[PDB]
Amino acid sequence: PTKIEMRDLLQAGAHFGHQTRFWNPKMGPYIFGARNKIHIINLEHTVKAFNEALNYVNGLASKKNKVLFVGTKRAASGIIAEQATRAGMPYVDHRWLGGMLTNWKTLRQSINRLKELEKQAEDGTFAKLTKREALERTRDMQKLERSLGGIKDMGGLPDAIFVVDVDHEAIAIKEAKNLGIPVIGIVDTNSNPDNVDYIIPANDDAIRAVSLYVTAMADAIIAGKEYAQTQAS
Amino acid sequence: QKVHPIGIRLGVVKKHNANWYASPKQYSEYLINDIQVREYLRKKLDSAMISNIMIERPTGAAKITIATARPGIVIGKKGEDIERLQKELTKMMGVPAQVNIEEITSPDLDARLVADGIGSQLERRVMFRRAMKRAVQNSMRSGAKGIKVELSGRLGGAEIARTEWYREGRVPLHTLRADIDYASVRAETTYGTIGVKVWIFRGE
Amino acid sequence: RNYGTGRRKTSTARVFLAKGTGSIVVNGKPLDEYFSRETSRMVVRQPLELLDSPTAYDLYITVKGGGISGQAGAIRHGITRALIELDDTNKPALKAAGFVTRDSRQVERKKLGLRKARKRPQFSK
RNA sequence: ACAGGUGCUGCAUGGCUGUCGUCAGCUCGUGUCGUGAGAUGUUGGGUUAAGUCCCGCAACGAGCGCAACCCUUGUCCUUAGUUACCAGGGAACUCUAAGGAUACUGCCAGUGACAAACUGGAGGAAGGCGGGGACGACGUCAAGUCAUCAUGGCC
Repeated sequence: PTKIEMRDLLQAGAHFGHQTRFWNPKMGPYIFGARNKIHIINLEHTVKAFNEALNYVNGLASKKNKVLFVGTKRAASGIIAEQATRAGMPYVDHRWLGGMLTNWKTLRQSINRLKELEKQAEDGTFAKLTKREALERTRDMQKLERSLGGIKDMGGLPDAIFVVDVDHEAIAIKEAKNLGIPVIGIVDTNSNPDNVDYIIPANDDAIRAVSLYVTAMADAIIAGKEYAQTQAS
Repeated sequence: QKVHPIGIRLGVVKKHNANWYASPKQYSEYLINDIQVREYLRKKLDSAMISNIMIERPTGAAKITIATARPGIVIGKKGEDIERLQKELTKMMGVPAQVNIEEITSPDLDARLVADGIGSQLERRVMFRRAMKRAVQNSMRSGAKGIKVELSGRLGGAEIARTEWYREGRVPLHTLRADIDYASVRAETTYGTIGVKVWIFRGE
Repeated sequence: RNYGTGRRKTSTARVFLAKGTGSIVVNGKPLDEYFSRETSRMVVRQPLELLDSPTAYDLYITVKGGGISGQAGAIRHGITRALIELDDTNKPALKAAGFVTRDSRQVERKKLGLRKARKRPQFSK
C-alpha cells in the first residue's frame, strides 16, 4: 500500500487536466504538456508525490494520529463516507462549516447535542414525547447528523487534514494554515497549490480517480494501524 | 411601559400573597389593616434581609408568614424578639395574631433580597457597575437560570440621569409560565434617588 | 321521541321529533302567533322544505332567551339536530346546506377607548 | 430642635404612562475580514400574520422580541340537581361551575429545488391564526407627571 502503481492512475484518468484558459502558472512543472487545449499532468511527478504522501500517512497511522477527510464535491462525498468508515478516521462530506477547526470550541456544543440526541433516540425517549415533537426532534437530529456526523467522534483537532479539490476547499486550507496543522491535498491544474505541506497534482473531476486516491489513502492508514497492533502483541 | 410580571402571573402560575375572604363592607377595612401591617413590618425589619411576606387573616386572630434569609436574629434568643414584635402587632390590630417564620434555602434566588443588597451597596457608595456585576454573578453561581438588573438615575453623581441594564441568561418576560420574580427597591443616595429593578427567572 | 338542542347567538331551543300530524307549537303557543315576522317563520320552516317533509313529523318547541330573529334560527338548528339524530343519510345533504352548523357569531366586546366594538372617535383638523 | 408647603425645578431624579408599534425589529459570544470606523452572522432563491419556517452561504450559536403558555366564548363529555330545570311528583333536557375531549395541514388530491409551503376536497360544531381580549423588544421624542406618592437641590 505504501507504493502506488503507475499504470492504474493512467487508467483512472488522473493525467487529464483543466482547459488552458484557466491554467495556473505555478502548477507548470507538474504539467508535462497540453493536447487539444487540455493540460496533461505528468505521471512521474504525481507518482513520486503520492509515494511520499503515502509514506507520511502510514507513519501517522503507526502512531494512531487522527487524520481528517474532506469530501465536499458531490462525487467525492459518498466515496469519502465509505472509505472513512472503513479507515476509522473522521470525515465531512456534505458541507464544510466555516471555521470548523478554528471555532471548534463552539462546535463542541453542537457535537454534544448530536450525541445526546442519539442517546435519547437509543434509550427509547420518543415514546414519552408527543408524536409531532418527536418528529421535529428527529428532523433536527438528521440535519445535525449530516453536517457533524463524521467529525462527532474526533474529540479533538486533527493532526493532519486530507483534502480533494483544493480550489473549492480553499477555506479549510486557510483554517489549516492558521492552525499550522499539516495538510495533504490533491490539487488539479486550476487549483492553487500554495499553503499545502504536500501536493498531489491529480485530476479531481473524475469519480474513478477520486475513488482510486481515497482507496489508496485508506489502505495506507489501515496497514499502519495493524502494524501498530503488532507492537502491542 | 412594561407590566408588572407578578400581576400577570397571578392568574395561572402564581399564588396571591393575601388570601382572605370578606364581605363588601368588611373588605374595605380588612385591606387597610393588611396594608398598615405590611408597611409597619417593613419599616421595623428594614435592617434585616427579608423576602416577600404572606399574610392570611381569618375572622378574629390574624396569621402572618414571613420568609427571611436571616431567621436567627428575627427570632431572637428563645423567641424574645418575635414575642415583642408580636405584642406590638397585637396592639396595633385586634384579636391576638400569630406569626411564623420559614427559612429560605437560597437568598440569591429571591428577587427582593438581591435588590435590598444592591440598594445597600448604592447607599454605601459602592460603584453601581461593580454592584450589578457581583449581584448578577452570585445568582449564576447559585444556579438561578436567569438574572437581569436595571439601574435608573444619576449613577455616580452624574448631572444627567442614565439607565444601565445587564442580562445574563434567558429571561423571557412574555412567557407567563416563566414564574419570573420581580421586586423593586429605592436606594437613598445623597446626590439623588436611584431606582433598582431585579428580574430573576428560575424556570417554569 | 327524539330530542335535540340548538342555539343561535344567544338563545337555546329544545326540539322534539316524533311521527304525527305535523302541527308545530312554539313555547306552548302556535308558531304563527308566536312569530310576528315572515322572515322568522321562513327560518323556522327552512329545513323541512329542503327535503319536502313539512308535516311528516310532529314538532314540540320551547325556546327561551335571546331575541325574535335568533330564536327562529335556534329552532331551525334544533330541528336539524333532531333530524340528523333520527337519520344518518339526511346529514350529508343537510350539511351541503349547512343548517347543521351552529352560529359562532355573537355580540363582541366593546374595546375601551372605542365607542363601539370598532367605532373610534373621529378627529377633525 | 422642628413640623409644615398642592411653593420652584419632570432640563437633577425614582416609580408610572403616551408614542413610533403588536411594526418585525434590536442585538451579543466565538470564529473570519479590514490599519481603521466597522463587515459577516441578520445577506441570497422560495415562504409566511412574523428575523414564521426551509435550502444554500465563512459563518457557528445565543438572547430578546414573533409564535407558544393564560382569559373568553363556539360543539361534546364527567361531576353535582338547589333558591334552577318538570320530558314523562322526576332528573332526562336547559342552565349554572370545577374538570377534561377535540384541531394537529391529522387525511385525499394536486403545484412545488423530491423542501418549507401553498391550492382545492372529505369529515367535523369548528381548517389552516376559528373570533375577541390580555401580553407593548433595544430604543425615539430632555414626550406627560415635584398636584397620587417618593427623593436631590432651592426657597
